[PDB]
Amino acid sequence: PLESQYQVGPLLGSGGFGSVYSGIRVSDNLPVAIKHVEKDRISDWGELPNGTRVPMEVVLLKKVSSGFSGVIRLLDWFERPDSFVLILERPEPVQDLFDFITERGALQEELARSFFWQVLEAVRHCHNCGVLHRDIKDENILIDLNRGELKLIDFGSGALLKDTVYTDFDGTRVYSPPEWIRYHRYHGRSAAVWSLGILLYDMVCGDIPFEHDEEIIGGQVFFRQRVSSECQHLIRWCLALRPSDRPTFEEIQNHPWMQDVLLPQETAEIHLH
Repeated sequence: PLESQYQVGPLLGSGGFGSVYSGIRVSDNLPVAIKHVEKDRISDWGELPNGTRVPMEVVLLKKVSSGFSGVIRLLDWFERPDSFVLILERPEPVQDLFDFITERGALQEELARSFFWQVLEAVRHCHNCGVLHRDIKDENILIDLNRGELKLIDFGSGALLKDTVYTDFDGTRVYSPPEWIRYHRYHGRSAAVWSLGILLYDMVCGDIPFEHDEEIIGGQVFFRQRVSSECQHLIRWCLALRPSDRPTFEEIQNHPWMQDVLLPQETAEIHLH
């Protein structure tokens, strides 16, 4: 019985993803987020062990929601006549990374390193679970301000991970790679690495590097802030024009800029508390 298990609080936001409300699980007072998705707005459908027909978003969340990780966990879901309702983890207190960068500007490299490392671990977890997020960006990352933990949200543009070409894309354009702009084709891993270079630039410069198609395919990155030579190197490597010139996750995590990461608790004590 959905409406009696959850006290519905205020609207947290709405858009392409649906409508998300703050909530409290009535039994144990667990903070949750209650996401409503209209059936007309779901193009991508899948099914579970049961062979019951659900939004792809529910398939992907279940695949990643087992064990602890830097992914928002799906706690429950419900079908209504015109909608699905998803019950998600809600960190408290929380700020999305987009708002955090708006308020604080360009992040110190030590904080960007801690955040970028956690996003890499979260994206490895997705890939290891057979899930491609396809919309990695500051707006889809929550900061747990007391634990210093990042959580990935919004799998509504995601797909099962495959080794063959993708010819569909409904993620954020300006985090989309040049091969999509030019050819309407991409491979999952190398396109994820592009979106990670956009995100790292966003953290160390305070905004995304490209606005127009011509900048995305142009192959020049201009630094608007003071950024270390090792950080510029990693970013320009992630943003290689040719997908096969981009680093693997292993090569990113072994990059000299990535060494000596803070633990989440240290990150919260030094930068967040």
